Amino acid sequence: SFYPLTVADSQQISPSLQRITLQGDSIGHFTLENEGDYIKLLFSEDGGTDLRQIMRTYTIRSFDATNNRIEIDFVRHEQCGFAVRWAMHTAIGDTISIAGPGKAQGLNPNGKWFFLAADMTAIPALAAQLKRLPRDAKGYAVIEIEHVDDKQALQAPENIEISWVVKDSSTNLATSVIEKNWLGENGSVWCACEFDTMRALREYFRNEKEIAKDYIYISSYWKRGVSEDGHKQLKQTDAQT
Ligand SMILES: Cc1cc2nc3c(=O)[nH]c(=O)nc-3n(C[C@H](O)[C@H](O)[C@H](O)COP(=O)(O)OP(=O)(O)OC[C@H]3O[C@@H](n4cnc5c(N)ncnc54)[C@H](O)[C@@H]3O)c2cc1C
Repeated sequence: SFYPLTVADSQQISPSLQRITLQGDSIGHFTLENEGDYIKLLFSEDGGTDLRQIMRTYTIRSFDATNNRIEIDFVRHEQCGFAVRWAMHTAIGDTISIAGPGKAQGLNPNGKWFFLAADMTAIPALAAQLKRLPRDAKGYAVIEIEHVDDKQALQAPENIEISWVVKDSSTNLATSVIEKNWLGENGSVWCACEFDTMRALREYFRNEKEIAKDYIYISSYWKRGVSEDGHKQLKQTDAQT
């Protein structure tokens, strides 16, 4: 199933983020439970959206149940990418079709404390995880951004300490996650980020800190220097280990 949509709005929210709103009755069957699900943007091989198919995976940042709109937050990154190129050039009134939505493993709610980690590709998904936590949840959410102006107001339980880390030659998600004071056994982890940060933090959480598999979701959302079509293959290679 593919759903045709129209660009209803496009806003540069911060240096690294373009928020695009897509609208159409083809998604009127969505509900707010689809926030945080992933969808696939559909392109032809020539990079257009008028439909071999090239797909790109994005998160539903929000769903408006009044007028059938989703917001998608595109990292303004820069081989040229299909989705980012489309997002920076598209005009209100343009069209694109999507596939999905699908779901991924979530943060285990049975943790006694919670450790969430994200880079910019994963902020919409992280926000959905924060909204699902009970209001008394405790722990950390560590988020890597490329520019200080990329910080967002995120709704979170009061005792989830949110920290924003601006990437530079000495500052990054992996280092900042490892630096947090470990709060002991029974933690539940959710982490979505770039492939090599994922690998380092998977070793930290699973081996060094002994988190069992059902108390951690850790996933790569992209690999620097590789397009999504290669990244999906790299995931299969990484799974063989
Ligand atoms: C479940 C899931 C949900 C996701 N949700 C989102 C989301 O809501 N928003 C979002 O922005 N991304 C999200 N991503 C990541 C997104 O799929 C990738 O960033 C994708 O590569 C972007 O496609 P593209 O066509 O622009 O670039 P591609 O054609 O895939 O890649 C072209 C080049 O750009 C590089 N590149 C790709 N992404 C980035 C980046 N973020 N920073 C720097 N360089 C990059 C690649 O490494 C490659 O060298 C999600 C990924 C997954 C698996």
